[PDB]
Amino acid sequence: GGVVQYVDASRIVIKVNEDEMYPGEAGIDIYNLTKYTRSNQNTCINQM
Amino acid sequence: TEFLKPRLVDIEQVSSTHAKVTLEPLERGFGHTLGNALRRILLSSMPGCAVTEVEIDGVLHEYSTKEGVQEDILEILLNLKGLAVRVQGKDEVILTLNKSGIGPVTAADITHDGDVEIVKPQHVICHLTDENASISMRIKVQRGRGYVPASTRIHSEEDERPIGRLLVDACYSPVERIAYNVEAARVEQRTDLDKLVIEMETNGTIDPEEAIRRAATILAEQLEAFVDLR
Repeated sequence: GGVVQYVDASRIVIKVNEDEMYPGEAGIDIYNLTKYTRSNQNTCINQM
Repeated sequence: TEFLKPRLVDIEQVSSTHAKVTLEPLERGFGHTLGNALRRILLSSMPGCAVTEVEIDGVLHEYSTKEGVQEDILEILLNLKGLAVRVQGKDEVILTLNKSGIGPVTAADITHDGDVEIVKPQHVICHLTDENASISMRIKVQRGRGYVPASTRIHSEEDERPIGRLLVDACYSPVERIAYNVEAARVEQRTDLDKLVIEMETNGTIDPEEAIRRAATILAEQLEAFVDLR
């Protein structure tokens, strides 16, 4: 859990709450989204 | 002979996109005929303006993203496809847009033009989510009628296009819904008359009276061939 610090069409950064952090980490989670990738059936895979 | 010809009487204006018109003098049976003909013509052949081309700085194709923009290029093009623009005096104009900072990018941010009016300034185009984010677009608006897919405009071409010019499907018609009703008239001399009420739903950019008169002109121009000797 936390608060959305940065949001983009291909990237999301979450600022983790201090109650869920570890003692020696910056406490940020980065999610990179797959955009317009080929599937096994030659279809489109896209995350928004 | 005893044919009481119709005349435009009243034009209520419910909203910016909703209006009603009335034609009071009608003989028995003419109301439905004219209503159906006018509905078909209004739904089929009205002219309008639509976006046909978009160019964005640092974008090569529609299957891509832009840093600091929450929407994909495809979603931005779809949003631009629903932009209502009224153009007077010319059949082709190029608009420009520039914006910076964090916030939505609405139709009000388009650079002002002398002979171009934006009917709905609150139409959201895209959102910016970074303080250093910026966007710049060159939007081309044309005039036409019907529905012209871009995959058909690519066929009708003899000169190549540079990389970065994004084509958009054009929906020229400004009319969505048409509904008509026939009700009895209030002429005391003849209690066998009826009036035709036509309800229109548009996106602006068109005047109801002008649309009705254009439909009538098209119908008469079509009937000119039947009227003649052959």
